[PDB]
Amino acid sequence: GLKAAQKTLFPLRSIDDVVRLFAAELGREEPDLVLLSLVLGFVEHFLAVNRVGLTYFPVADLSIIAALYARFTAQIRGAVDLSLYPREGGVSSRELVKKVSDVIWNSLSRSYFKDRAHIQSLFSFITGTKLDSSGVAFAVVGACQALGLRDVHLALSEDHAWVVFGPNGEQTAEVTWHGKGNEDRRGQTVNAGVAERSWLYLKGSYMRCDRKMEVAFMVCAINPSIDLHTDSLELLQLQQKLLWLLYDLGHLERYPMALGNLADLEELEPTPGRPDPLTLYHKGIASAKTYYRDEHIYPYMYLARYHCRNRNVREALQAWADTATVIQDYNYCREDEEIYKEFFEVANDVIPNLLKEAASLLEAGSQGSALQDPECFAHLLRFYDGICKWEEGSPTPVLHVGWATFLVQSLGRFEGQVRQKVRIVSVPPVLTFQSEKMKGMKELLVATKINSSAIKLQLTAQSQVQMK
Repeated sequence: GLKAAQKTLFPLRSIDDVVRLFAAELGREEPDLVLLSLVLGFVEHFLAVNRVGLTYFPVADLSIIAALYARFTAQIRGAVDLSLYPREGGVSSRELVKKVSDVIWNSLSRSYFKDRAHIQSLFSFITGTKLDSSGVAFAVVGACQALGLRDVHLALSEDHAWVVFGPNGEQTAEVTWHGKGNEDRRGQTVNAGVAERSWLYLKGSYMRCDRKMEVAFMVCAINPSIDLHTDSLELLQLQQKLLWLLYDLGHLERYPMALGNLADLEELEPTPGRPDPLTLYHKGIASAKTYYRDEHIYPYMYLARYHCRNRNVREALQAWADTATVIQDYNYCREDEEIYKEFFEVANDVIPNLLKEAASLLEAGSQGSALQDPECFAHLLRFYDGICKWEEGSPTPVLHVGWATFLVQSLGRFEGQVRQKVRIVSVPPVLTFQSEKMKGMKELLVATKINSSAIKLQLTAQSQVQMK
């Protein structure tokens, strides 16, 4: 049951009332994930999914929220019999975690589109019997909290979610699906994925949430988008206020992606007296370096995108070179295709467009241009070096000739006299290459006219030219 003290702020009549509820829950022993997710899902439904009749804020009456809460706790209590799964030592068993995951799974609609917006919350689970992948993982954690299983917590990589549990919180279990058309591993550890050094499991440097970070996850999971062209200003404001609440309490310290989300929101609508977006992007990077062995990709991607939106070519290139410096120490594995797609888009779409405009601006007499800065050429080379190194040792290749066309184009945007200024130094501006592909490219990088067939051959598996 909801406790009397959790009920005193209702009805929630505004954004600020929702913030007060979050503040009150975060001041408790254990914030109530089920309560909080139902409230966010309710207000998201009436602010983004169906705004018919909206005049200011969708008032959340206790009767409505308590009935939804009852629908959730009744299903879980009815379907999970704890007596069948004795808690040896005040911690949960793998079989109990599997049973909770099965209860959530089996409740879902038989067929639906899993990539849809607004299917992340317990409100969606109860009212639509629909959840997205990470929403299932969150729902398992919320169900386990409702059952009294204090040791079950959300684990997060940059592209997946699962749970940790058991003695010392040591154990991992898959509870949801990943992607589309991958091998289901529900009930299993994540140790094989850690051991193969895939991006999906971050070499083990994934997030282990406490209950406060699970609150942060649901706040990051708010989706303000009404349609392809329109975001809810109300939900943007709510998400931003809740993220500042979490920030002030210390609960974003170990949550790089939340810091990037908050930076993006500040760029859209700055809050007076708060840190600038750039400061926040750098805090996200610092969080990843401090708590996650600098093994995360997205802190640098967030930064690079900010610089790319502000047409700061130099700083954008630097940040994408830093993204590649992280990926180089991974193996490219079968379920890592999201980060492959991201690197492909940066190399083969975003950087080309940025350099195309820089070339037009140089023609018009720009000063201090990235295209005249050898340190920016060095960043471009370091980006490709990290992608080539990533590929080394990987079970699946990364580069192909479709990348080569864009590499040659991008190289050519820098004049030979600029390119010549970078010194590529061996172990045992200056740049050291880690990848064997780039080390073999070195001479080709300073010619007045780039040799395109030679570059293609060096970047790719191809080793012959056409016969005729």
